[PDB]
Amino acid sequence: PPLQAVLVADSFDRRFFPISKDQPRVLLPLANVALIDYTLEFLTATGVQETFVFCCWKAAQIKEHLLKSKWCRPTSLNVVRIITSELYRSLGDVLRDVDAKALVRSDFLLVYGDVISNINITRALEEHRLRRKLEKNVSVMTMIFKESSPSHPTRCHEDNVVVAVDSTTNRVLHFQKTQGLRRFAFPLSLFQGSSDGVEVRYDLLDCHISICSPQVAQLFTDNFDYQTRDDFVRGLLVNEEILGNQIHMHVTAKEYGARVSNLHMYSAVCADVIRRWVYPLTPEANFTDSTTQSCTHSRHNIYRGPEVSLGHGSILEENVLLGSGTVIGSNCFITNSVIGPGCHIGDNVVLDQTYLWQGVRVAAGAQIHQSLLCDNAEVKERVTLKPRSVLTSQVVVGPNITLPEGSVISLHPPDAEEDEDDGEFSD
Amino acid sequence: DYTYEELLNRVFNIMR
Amino acid sequence: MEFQAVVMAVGLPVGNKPLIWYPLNLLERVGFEEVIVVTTRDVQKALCAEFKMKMKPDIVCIPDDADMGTADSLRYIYPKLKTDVLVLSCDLITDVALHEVVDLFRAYDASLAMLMRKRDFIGVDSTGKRLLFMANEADLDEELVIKGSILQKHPRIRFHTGLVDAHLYCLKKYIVDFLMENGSITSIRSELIPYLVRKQFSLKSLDIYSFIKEANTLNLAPYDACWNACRGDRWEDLSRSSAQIVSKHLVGVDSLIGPETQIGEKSSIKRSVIGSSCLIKDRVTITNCLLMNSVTVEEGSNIQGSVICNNAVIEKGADIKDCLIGSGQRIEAKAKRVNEVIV
Amino acid sequence: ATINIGTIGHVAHGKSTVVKAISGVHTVRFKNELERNITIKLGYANAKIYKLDDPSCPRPECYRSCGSSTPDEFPTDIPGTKGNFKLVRHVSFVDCPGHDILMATMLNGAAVMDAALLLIAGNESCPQPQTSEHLAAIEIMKLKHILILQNKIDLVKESQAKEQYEQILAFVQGTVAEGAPIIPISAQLKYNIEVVCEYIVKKIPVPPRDFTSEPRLIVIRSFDVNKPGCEVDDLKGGVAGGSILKGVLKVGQEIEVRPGIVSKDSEGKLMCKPIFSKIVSLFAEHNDLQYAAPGGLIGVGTKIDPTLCRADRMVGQVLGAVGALPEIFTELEISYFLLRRLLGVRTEGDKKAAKVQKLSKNEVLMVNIGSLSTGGRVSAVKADLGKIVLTNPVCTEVGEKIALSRRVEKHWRLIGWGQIR
Amino acid sequence: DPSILDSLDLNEDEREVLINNINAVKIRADIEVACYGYEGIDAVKEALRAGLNCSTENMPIKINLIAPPRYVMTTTTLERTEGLSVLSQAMAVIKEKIEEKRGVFNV
Repeated sequence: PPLQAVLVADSFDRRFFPISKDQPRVLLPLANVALIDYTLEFLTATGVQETFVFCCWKAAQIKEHLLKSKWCRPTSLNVVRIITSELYRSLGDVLRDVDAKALVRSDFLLVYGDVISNINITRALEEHRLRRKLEKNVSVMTMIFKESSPSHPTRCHEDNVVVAVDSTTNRVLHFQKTQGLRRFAFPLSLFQGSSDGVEVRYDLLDCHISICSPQVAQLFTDNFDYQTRDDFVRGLLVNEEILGNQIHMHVTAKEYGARVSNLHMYSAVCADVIRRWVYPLTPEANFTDSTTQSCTHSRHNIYRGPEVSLGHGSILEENVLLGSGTVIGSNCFITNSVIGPGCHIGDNVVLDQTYLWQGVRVAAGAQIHQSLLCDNAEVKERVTLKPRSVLTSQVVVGPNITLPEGSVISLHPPDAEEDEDDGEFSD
Repeated sequence: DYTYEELLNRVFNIMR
Repeated sequence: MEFQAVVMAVGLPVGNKPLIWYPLNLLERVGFEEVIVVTTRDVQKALCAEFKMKMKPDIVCIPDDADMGTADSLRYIYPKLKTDVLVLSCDLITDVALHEVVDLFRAYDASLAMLMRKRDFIGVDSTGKRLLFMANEADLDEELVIKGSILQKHPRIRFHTGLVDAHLYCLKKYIVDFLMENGSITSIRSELIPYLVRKQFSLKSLDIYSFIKEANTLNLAPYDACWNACRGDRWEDLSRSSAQIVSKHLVGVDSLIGPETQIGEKSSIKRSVIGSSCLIKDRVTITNCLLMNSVTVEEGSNIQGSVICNNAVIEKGADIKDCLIGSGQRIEAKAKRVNEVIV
Repeated sequence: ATINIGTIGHVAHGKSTVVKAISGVHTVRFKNELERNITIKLGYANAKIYKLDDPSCPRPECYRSCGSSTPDEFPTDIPGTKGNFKLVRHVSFVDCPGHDILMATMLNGAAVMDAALLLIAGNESCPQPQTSEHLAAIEIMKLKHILILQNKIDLVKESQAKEQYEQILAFVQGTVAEGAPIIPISAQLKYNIEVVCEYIVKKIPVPPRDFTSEPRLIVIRSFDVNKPGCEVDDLKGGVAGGSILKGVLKVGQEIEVRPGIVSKDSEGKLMCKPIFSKIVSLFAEHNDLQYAAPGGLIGVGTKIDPTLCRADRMVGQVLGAVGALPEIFTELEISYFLLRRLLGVRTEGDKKAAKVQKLSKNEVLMVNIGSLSTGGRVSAVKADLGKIVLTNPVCTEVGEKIALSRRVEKHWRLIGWGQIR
Repeated sequence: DPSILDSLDLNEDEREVLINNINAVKIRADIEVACYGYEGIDAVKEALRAGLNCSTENMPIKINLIAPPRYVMTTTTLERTEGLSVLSQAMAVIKEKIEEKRGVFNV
C-alpha cells in the first residue's frame, strides 16, 4: 500500500511568541529555508508520497509560501492538501478529523510540524508491519526514537524524556517527562506484567516521529479526551487493563530527528545542521531547487551563498551560512552565524553564535552574541546583546545602547519585554 | 452521676 | 593472602551427602585454608561435633548466643576478622567457579560484590556489572523510585525480577568497620547491601558489582528443591549408590545412598534420593522422594513427593502419599493424602 | 503507690485529651509524642487526688483542677477547696489510651492494673476502630475497677453522642470494658473535667489493695535512653517509673532474683541468686513517704548493676520476693483460646473471624508466656490444652496468658485467653 | 611562668594571645565491668578505686571512671608510655574485692 503521512504545521507549544506575530511558527527560516521543507525532504527520503499537512493558525501564510514548494511542483512525488481548517488547536481534533474523512488508508506515519531528520523509517516501518500483521492489530503504535546522551544540547532545560520499555519485543511500558524530578516512579505493574527483563532509558530523544495506524484515529475518536500525543500514550499505558494494545517502541542509532520546540532547540538544531549532522540535508545540497539557495560550500565549514562580497580581513572561523545578497566590511568577525539574505554589515563587528535573518542590518562596531533577529531587524553602532536576546519585526536599536539578556523586543508593548522603538526604552 | 446528665442537658443547644 | 572464608551459616548436612558442609568443601577446593564456621548454640553444642564428623583437616567452629542475625554475628565475630572478609551463607550448593566474582572484584577495586542466579526486584547496569538498585515489594508498595541522579549519570538500566542470589559477598575491611559502628544494621542481605547502594551517590567513591548466574542456587524452605541437586549431585561427585550395598534389581532412577545401609529385597526408587543406614529391606516400592535414616520401612511404600526423616516407622501394612515424617511417628500403617502433611 | 488505674476506649475522635487531660502528670518519654492518636505503654503518672467536700475533688494542685478538651468553654462543677490541698500518698491514677502497639507491656504490666479510669469517644462509624482489637490485651489485667467514660455528650449530635457507647458497653464485653460504667468525663465534649477527680476517682476508686503481701515485683518497664558517649554519673540501679506487678516496698525489702542471668547450665530449671534491690526510692507524689504497698504505679529505683537491664530489658522479667516460689520452669501447663473478635481488623460477615487453627513444626509460633512473648517451632497443640515450653526461665509466681500472633505479617493480633499452671 | 613569658603587657591581647598561644594526649582505658548485685558491685567499685589509688601512687595520671558503663581511666602518658601501669592494679580488682558477685573486666 502507499505510505501516507498526516502532518500538522502548528505545533501547539506556542512558545515562539512574539516571533509568532509576523510569520507563523512552522514557516520559520532556520538556515534560510523552511523547516517544513526539511520535514518534507525527510518524508520524501523515507519515501512517503501522500502527505496531509495541516495548519489552523495562520494557514494563509503557509499556503502562500508552500505553493512554490519543493514538493508543490507538478513533477513532485508528494501530493499535499493544506486543509485550511481553523477549528482545532489540539492535535486530538485533527486526528479525529483524519478519522472524519477516512484520509489515512492504513499504516500511516504522523509527524509534528518541524522535525529535523534524515531517518529511513523503512526499517521501523517494516518491523511495525511485521508485528502488526503477523500479530493482527495487537499493535496500535510503534514509537521510533534516537539514542543520545542527556548532557547534549539537544535536551534543553525544558524537555527531556524517560521511558520504561520491554527488551523482548521492545514494547513501551511507560513514558514520562522529567521537568525537575530528582527521583522517578515506576509501578511493579511493569513486572507483574512479565518476569523476563524490563529496561528503563533516559537516552532517547523527543524524536516525535511516531509511526501509528489509523486505529490511532479510532483510539482518539472513541475517547474525546486526548489533546496531545503524550495524552494518548499515557492514557493507553494506564488503560492496559483492557483494550490497550500497547506501543512497540524502537530506537535508531545513526540518525538525527528532533522536533524543534523552543528558541534554544532552534539554536541547537540550526547550529548542528550547519555542521552537516543530518547530511543529506544541508543548503549547499540546495535540496529545494529554489534559486537563491545556491550555497557554495567552501573551506572549513564556511558556507557562502553567491555574491557575498565578503569584507577585507573579515575572518570567519567556522559554520557561517552567509546567505545570498549579503555584504560585509573590514574586520567583521563572524562565527557560528546564520547570515540570511539582505544583510548589510559594518566594521569591527563580532556576531558569535548569532542567528540573523532576511532584511536584517547592522552598522559598524556593533558587537553581538548568542543573538537572534528577523525581517529588517536593525541594530546600529556599538550596541550589544546577550543570550536569547530576540528582536524581530523590524525593531531598531539606537547607538551606544547596550542591552540586557532577555531583551525580547517586538511590535507590541504587552507581550514583549519592550516595544517597537528606535532607541532602547520608550515604545 | 449528677454531672454527666447535667453537661448533656445544659450544653445541648449551644454545643452543636 | 587477602581474604578469610568466613561463613555466615547457622543451622544437618542431610542426605547421602554432607550438604551444609559443601560451601566449605568447595571453597576449600580453591585455596582458603581458613574457614570460620559459626555454629548453633541457642541450646547446646549440637553443631561442632557434627563437624568433627567430617573430613576436612582445616575447619573451625564458632559458638554463639540466642539470636544472631547476619550483620549481627558479623559485628560479633568482627575482632578476629583481620583482612578483606569473604562472607557466605548456609546453603551454597552451587557449582559457580567463584573465580568470576572475585575476578570482577579484584579488577575494579570493588567495595562489595555478590552473585545472582536465575520479591526483590533489582536494577542492573547496561554492562551488567555495576548494579544500580535492589529492593523487594515488601520495602515499598509499588513505586520503583530511582533517584534521577544515577539515570543522569548511568544512562541505561536493565531490570531483574528473575533472580536467585546466593548471599555470597566478597567485602572490604573498611565496610566491615562501617558496619561495626552501625549497631542498628542487623542483617546484610535485607538492610546492609541496599543501604550501601543507596549511599553509592551523595575515584574514591564506592562500588557494587553484581553477577547473573545460570548454574545453581541456594536452598530454602522447600528442600525437595535440592532434589534437583540430588539428581545433579552425582555429577558434582565426578571426582568430588555412589557406595552402598546395592540391589541392582530394585528401581534405581537417579538414586543416592551411603554405605552400610538398608539392603534387602523387593524395593524400588524412582527419580529421587534415599537415606543411609536405616531400616528399609522388606517388600517395598518407590516413593519418588527422599528420606532420612532411622525410619523403619516395610510393606510397599506407595508414597510420592514427601520426606521420611528420623523419628518415623512403618511395617506390614504401610502406605502413604506426600505426608512428611517429622517427629512423633511410631507408625506401621497410615494411608496418607498427597496434600500438606508432616506426620 | 498502693493502687493504680488504667484506661480503655473507642477511637476516631482524637485522644490528645484522653491521654493527658487531667492525668495529673503529663505523658512523655524517649520519643513518645504524647498523643498522635493514642499512647500504647502502660505507665505511672505521679499525682494524688483528694476531695475537700465541695462539688469537685481538689487535684494535687493546691488551687484548682481543669482539663484541656475545650477551646473556649466547658460546663463544669465546683472545684473544691484551696489551702495546700491535702492527699494521702502517690495513689496513682494511670491511664491506658486507645492504642495497642505495646502488647508486650500490655501483657506484662497489664496485670498490675488496680482500677481503670478511662474515656470513650463518640465519633464512631459502624466498624469499631478501638473496639475490635484494643480489648485483646488487658482482658486479664486484674483491674476489676473500671469506668469506660462516654465522651461525646454535647458536641456530637444525637446520633453520635450516643452512637456506639452503649453498643460497646454491651458488645465490648470480651474484655472488662463493657462492665465499666460511664463516669462523667469527656474527650469529645469536655464534661466537667474537674468532676473527674471525685466522680471518677471515687466511682472506680483505689480498691482495697494488698497492704503487706509478698514483694513479687515483675518490672514492666525500664528507663534509659541517653546518647552514646555516656554522661558523667549514670551508674546507678534501675530508675523505672511505671506499674510493677506486686511488691510491698516496705522497710528493708529485697529481690530473690530467680530469672536473672542464665542459670547454671541454663537448659535447666532452678537457680539461687538474690541481688538486693533496696527499697528506699518511692516518692509519694507530695512528700518523701516510701512506706508503700503493692498495687499502685510509681517511680521505683533499683540497686543493681544497670548494664544488663538499664535499657529495655526489664520488661517481662521480675524482681524477687519473700516466699521463693516463682515458677522458673518454661515447660509447664498453659492454655489459650481462639479468635472470635477479629484483632487488627474486622468485618460484619464472619469472614475475618470465623476460622481457627493450631501450631506445628517446620514453622514459628509466638505465644505470650506470662509476660514474655517467645516460642518457635512448636511440637503440637491440643483443643484447649497446652504443654507450654520456651528457651528461658520466665520467672513469675504463676504462668498466665498466650499470644495468637506469630511472625505473620506487618502487624500482629490477639485472640488468646488466660491459663495458669 | 605565663605572666613572666608575656611580661611585656600593653593590651590584654598581649597576655591573652601570648599565653594561649603555646598550648589527643591520653589513654582512655575503658572496660565495662560490674558485679551482678548492689553489694558485690559496690565492692567491685571500691576495689577498682583502691587499684586506681595505688596507680596514682605509682602515678599514671588520672585513673578515672568518667563513663558509667566502662570505668574509663584517663591514663595519661606520664612516662610517655604509662598505659602499661595505670591498669597494673586496676584489673587486680578481679581478685581483690570485685570477685564478690562476678565483676569481670571488659576489653
